[PDB]
Amino acid sequence: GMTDCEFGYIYRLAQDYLQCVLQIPQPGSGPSKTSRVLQNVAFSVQKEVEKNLKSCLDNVNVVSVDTARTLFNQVMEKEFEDGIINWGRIVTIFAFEGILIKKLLRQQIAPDVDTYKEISYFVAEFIMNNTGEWIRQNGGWENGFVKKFEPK
Amino acid sequence: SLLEKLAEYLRQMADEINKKYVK
Repeated sequence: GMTDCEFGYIYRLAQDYLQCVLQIPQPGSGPSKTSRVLQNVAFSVQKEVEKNLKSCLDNVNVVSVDTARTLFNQVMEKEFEDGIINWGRIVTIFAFEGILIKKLLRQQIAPDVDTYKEISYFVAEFIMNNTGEWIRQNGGWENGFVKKFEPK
Repeated sequence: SLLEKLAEYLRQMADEINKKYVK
């Protein structure tokens, strides 16, 4: 629907994906159709980035949620600085938060089981503020993203 | 330098997978 560009829905998508990466999906009714489609395509992107940029990703130490947030904001800002928005770029936002939570799990100085909820929050903040209008104009998650990325 | 390499590769792979043209 059109309200799926609001923060709450995006936050749930970002949290769903981190729980997917961390292998702790919550035993509710299950992730939404949107999330189920997003998890497969974002993970495929994530594993390709971690491979080709392995040596690159070993030069930064995500020791805290603050380092993850500034690193996320910095990298994402430069990715979208040309003003272009598309579903592929939005997918890479989720892929990158998955890269960050994996590094946090290993390197976080004081690990906290709620940390991935803080990551999901500033991920959703970025998506809403920088792509929310574009998402709505292109059908939202249900009528835009899912229609283009769901199985043939 | 690091943050530019990450931003570049993400932008590349983004516009790459973006050609999921369906519906």
